[PDB]
Amino acid sequence: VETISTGSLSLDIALGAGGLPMGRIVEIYGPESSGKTTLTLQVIAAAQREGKTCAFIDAEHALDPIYARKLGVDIDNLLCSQPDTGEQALEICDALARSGAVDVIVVDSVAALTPKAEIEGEIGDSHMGLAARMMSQAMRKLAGNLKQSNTLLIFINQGGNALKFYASVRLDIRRIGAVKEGENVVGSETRVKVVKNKIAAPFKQAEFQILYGEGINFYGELVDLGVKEKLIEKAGAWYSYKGEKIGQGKANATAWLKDNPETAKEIEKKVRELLLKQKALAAALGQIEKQFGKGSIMRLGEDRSMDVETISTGSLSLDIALGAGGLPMGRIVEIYGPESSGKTTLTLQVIAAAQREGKTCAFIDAEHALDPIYARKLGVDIDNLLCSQPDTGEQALEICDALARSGAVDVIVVDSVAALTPKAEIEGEIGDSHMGLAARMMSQAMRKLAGNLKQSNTLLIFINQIRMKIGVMFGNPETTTGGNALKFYASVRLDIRRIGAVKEGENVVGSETRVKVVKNKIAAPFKQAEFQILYGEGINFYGELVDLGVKEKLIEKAGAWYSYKGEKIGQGKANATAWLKDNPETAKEIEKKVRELLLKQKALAAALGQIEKQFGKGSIMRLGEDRSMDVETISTGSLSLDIALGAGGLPMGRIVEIYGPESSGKTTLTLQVIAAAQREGKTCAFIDAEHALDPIYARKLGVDIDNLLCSQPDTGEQALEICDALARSGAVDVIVVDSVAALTPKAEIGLAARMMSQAMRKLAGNLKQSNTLLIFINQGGNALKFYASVRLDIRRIGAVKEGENVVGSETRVKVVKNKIAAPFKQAEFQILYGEGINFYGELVDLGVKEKLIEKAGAWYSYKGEKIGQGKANATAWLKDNPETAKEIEKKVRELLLKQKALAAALGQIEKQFGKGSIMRLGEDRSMDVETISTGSLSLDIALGAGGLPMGRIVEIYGPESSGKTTLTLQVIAAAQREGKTCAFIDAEHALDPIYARKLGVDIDNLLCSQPDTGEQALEICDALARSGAVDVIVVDSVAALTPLAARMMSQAMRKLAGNLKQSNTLLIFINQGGNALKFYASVRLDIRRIGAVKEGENVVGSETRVKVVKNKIAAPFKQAEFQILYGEGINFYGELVDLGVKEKLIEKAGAWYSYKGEKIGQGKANATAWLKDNPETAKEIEKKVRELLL
Ligand SMILES: Nc1ncnc2c1ncn2[C@@H]1O[C@@H](COP(=O)(O)OP(=O)(O)NP(=O)(O)O)[C@@H](O)[C@H]1O
Ligand SMILES: Nc1ncnc2c1ncn2[C@@H]1O[C@@H](COP(=O)(O)OP(=O)(O)NP(=O)(O)O)[C@@H](O)[C@H]1O
Ligand SMILES: Nc1ncnc2c1ncn2[C@@H]1O[C@@H](COP(=O)(O)OP(=O)(O)NP(=O)(O)O)[C@@H](O)[C@H]1O
Ligand SMILES: Nc1ncnc2c1ncn2[C@@H]1O[C@@H](COP(=O)(O)OP(=O)(O)NP(=O)(O)O)[C@@H](O)[C@H]1O
Ligand SMILES: [Mg+2]
Ligand SMILES: [Mg+2]
Ligand SMILES: [Mg+2]
Ligand SMILES: [Mg+2]
Repeated sequence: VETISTGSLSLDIALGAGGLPMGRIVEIYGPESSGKTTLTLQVIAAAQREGKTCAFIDAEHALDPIYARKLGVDIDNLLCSQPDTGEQALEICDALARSGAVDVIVVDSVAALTPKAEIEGEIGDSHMGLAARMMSQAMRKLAGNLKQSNTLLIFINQGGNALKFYASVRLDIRRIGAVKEGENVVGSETRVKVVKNKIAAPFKQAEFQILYGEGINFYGELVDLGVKEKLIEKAGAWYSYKGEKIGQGKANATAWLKDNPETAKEIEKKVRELLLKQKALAAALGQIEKQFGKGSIMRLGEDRSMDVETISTGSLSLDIALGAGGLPMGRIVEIYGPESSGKTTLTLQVIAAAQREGKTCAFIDAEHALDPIYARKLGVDIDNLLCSQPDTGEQALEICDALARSGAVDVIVVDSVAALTPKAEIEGEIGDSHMGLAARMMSQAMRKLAGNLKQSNTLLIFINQIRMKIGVMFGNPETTTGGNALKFYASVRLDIRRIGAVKEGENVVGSETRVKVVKNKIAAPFKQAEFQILYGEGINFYGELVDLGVKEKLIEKAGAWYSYKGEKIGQGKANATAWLKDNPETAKEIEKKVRELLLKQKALAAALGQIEKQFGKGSIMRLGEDRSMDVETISTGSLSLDIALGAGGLPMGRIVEIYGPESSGKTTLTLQVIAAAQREGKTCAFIDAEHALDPIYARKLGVDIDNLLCSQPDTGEQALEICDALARSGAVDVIVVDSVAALTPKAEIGLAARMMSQAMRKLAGNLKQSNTLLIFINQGGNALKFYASVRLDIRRIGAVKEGENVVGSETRVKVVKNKIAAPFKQAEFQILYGEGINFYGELVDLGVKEKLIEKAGAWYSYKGEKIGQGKANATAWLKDNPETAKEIEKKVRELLLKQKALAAALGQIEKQFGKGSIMRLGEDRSMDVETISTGSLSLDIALGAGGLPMGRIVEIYGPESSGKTTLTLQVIAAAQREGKTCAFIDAEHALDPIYARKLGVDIDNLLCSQPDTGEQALEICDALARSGAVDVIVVDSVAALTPLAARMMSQAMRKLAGNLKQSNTLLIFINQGGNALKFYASVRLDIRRIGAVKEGENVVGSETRVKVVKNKIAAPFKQAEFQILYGEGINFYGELVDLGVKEKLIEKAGAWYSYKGEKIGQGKANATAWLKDNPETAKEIEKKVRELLL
């Protein structure tokens, strides 16, 4: 029968037929990127140059028109099938088989022929085996509709045992080499095996080459074939054709048969024999059209764009490649693209053009992104934009359903696929927690949206991304790494990328983008559009505009010059661009010229409140709305934050996430609300996983530290669970959690962001019935993103200088999630070291924009009265008379806005978990434990307990040469001082025994180790924990215990935890590291050297501050200062003097120190070494302070 040339010579040869059998089914299978599609596009070429009109059944949405062109396909005369489903696909190809004169059909690809079933939800029992049965189905029916037409059908594969037997021929293409030009990639040595042949002989294989951007090289193989078949003679290097010399090497031998057409064709043949009407279409087309919905197959080179309604993308060159001149009103559009590609700009740009034509639009936001200010420069009327911030994946998808059945919502924008994270994930509900399974949630409420949008003319847009990734792999792009469904139910599909970026000299102010239209059931698919996107300006309207008035000779390219009807307009695209900018109409007409040359509040105001009734109160609104749901508010501290919050403070009994980088301000603000609350009565709780909190700073910020509740939990879980019952009290009005990331679970004591998901939903409710406001802090797990009622974005931007001195951080808070009022509004303000949020600073600014204070360029006036010059000097004038302040304070507010349950539920928590893991911070109440003296005095006072808790864990940390070691050795000393024997695990290979002696240890009774490995050390002290009364152990230092330098720890950390509470044995770790321990301590210390003690000229000291950071023994966050004398040790008398001062026993007369009216010392210095010389009257003060703080 009839045969079509493969494009390769030897493929034809191994086929036995000199081509691929017409009227049969032919399968080409093999690893991806092996030349599958090239070989394909090659037969479409060889047949295309013989009339034989061809069909391309496309589900890959791949195909490079350009690469095709150079392979040699009459693109303008090719039929492609952009099917709606795998079924429909496997029927359109059938329908063409029947229609006589449609010659060869190509399906791309078997794998992407995803069943109508999958496109929805559901299931089978030959399943994913559902395709192998959609195959088995309309296959017989095709098998015979081909021997009818001589119609050749070619299937491309990599899943369906039916196709196997109905194929008359099968090919095993694989990339097995590569071809070089000395120093380059350019080649791909390919190997094709004939597996199935009922046309001649099977099992024969044939080899050839593929060139990047040129295709199969049969001339290449021709030479080689002429070699073995006598016709061509090889004289070593110079190749021959019987006397007539042809070239040098294989490089020129091939390069010659290119210049000589006729002589080649001759040899071609001589080898072959030595081995081996137009309305049957056009009528039968409109047929498949009417039969399956209008436009779902076509020739590619067509001026036919149906006149369905068009909305401008913002880019001319996009509208152009769309075909229709805008996006299809009443359809689904997926714009996918690599993160930070430009997608959303283009997205906001459609919102732009539609809003400028009277229409009103929807924004379904699961990203919490959207820069209002940028949108406003972009062209979007933010005030009228309908914004939705859904509680969840499905819930989001269902809010569209009903914005479709409105009709006067014109365009819906969904941000974005990947971020529409479903219920099951939000709860943590396992089995397919396996996130990327609930893509079936897409397939679900998808089907229905199709209709609801079409009979509204509501245009909907989806945004996606793609996977290559866990984090970083090197596998390959699978179209749309959201869900399988959308891939078909989209009427049009966009691939925005980024390739260039552009410059204003050396600045980077641009981004060169490329949008590919890959799925197009409006017109010409696979058309593309390059243009520019400018930071803070938008799409380069004029940019592309020029480029078009090039090709449609309206603006004349005179090399580097740009002319408009004789008169010169710009040199270099640069100025041309920006010329049109200043003569708008001349452009907007040239616009129109290329567009000629290539192309009630009745129903709304009602269907709005319809969703608020059905889907939780206020789950959508115009962004410009004044309407705040009236629920009670706690002031953030920053007026401008309150304001942009919408409600005037944080929502009561709802969850709030404040996040940001480290050192942003997130805590200052956090502490500020705890303040503002405490000064209204309402009492607060602080759950601490961070052990951060500066008491002194809080005190100066305005926090009643004494009456604040602190909880230093052992496990994240436990932490949360504490909030649980702190919610069921109604007497904790504000809980603060520092911080999400640090709430590391028991399991870890990576994956368990699940813990966050857990007791989340239960805690959500308990707060509305308590007004218990809970605030989280992040830098976390997916659940919070949603259950939060308000999400805050603090970042630090600038700095504040007093003359020339860094005394402040200029901050910016952005309300990115707001289900209490208007979202996306922002507020900027000052934070000052040691004073906090700058009330007055923003107050001035407010009164300027609310016209109470008058800006005379640089001068600041308050009605007649001139109150300052330069923001600063004015700021600090309201600080000078709070009279006028408190008046303007309010006038701006006006222009923009028992102890039964407590004193009981407290101890309940102590009983439920651990005794003493919550308390008031200003508490005498210490507990009973054996306490070793730390060596200090004020330390053992700041501990509250008398010293370190026997048989718990204690971590001391801080910078190198801080005094870490010394401190410990001072403890070992004052254990030695009462029998308690000691071992000192000296991993560091530190310690100068000599020095040690000088500090006061019994050198000979401190039996100690110099371990080789981290482990040895661990299991050494492990065995000393069990070893009865060996009474305290110091590990110096966690440092040389990088061998999972915490997975190793978390091991024996569990073990030493319960071997100590047994032996009373106490363990002190030192650090500079390795998590777990952080929690497994009952006390933590922050040492730091901050001074130095001189004796005129000698560095003989180190002034030292130790903060009690973690204290599950008594009151935490207390601090103590003292002198450490090099080669003597801590200063008994040093800190003693000081204590006796603050306890009215020794009296400070400026520089003079007094005792019973008696002069004892001038300058702390001499005062000290006085008490050294009067032990009697010293020891006597010792006690009387010990009586007053122990
Ligand atoms: N735009 C292009 N520029 C240069 N070379 C290309 C281009 N497109 C394809 N190629 C070449 O062809 C590729 C082979 O695979 P191809 O012919 O596209 O079949 P395929 O395996 O079906 N592709 P896919 O199904 O997407 O994995 C590469 O090895 C390149 O050599
Ligand atoms: N404030 C801004 N100033 C300058 N350019 C901006 C600003 N905001 C956004 N852009 C532009 O928008 C970016 C393109 O990405 P965008 O349009 O946000 O799509 P996106 O990929 O959805 N972002 P994301 O979803 O966060 O990964 C940048 O390349 C900028 O061109
Ligand atoms: N002891 C202090 N002295 C001076 N300034 C301080 C002190 N403690 C905090 N600050 C200020 O607060 C910081 C801002 O970050 P902060 O309010 O601590 O939130 P944070 O990011 O949660 N801290 P962290 O959890 O350690 O990353 C700095 O910018 C300082 O302006
Ligand atoms: N041989 C010595 N004689 C006297 N004083 C010393 C001697 N060695 C160190 N010092 C001082 O006293 C030390 C106390 O610091 P130290 O207790 O070693 O802290 P550290 O953090 O454990 N050091 P490192 O282990 O290197 O991180 C430092 O302050 C030194 O300045
Ligand atoms: Mg392809
Ligand atoms: Mg966005
Ligand atoms: Mg803090
Ligand atoms: Mg040391």
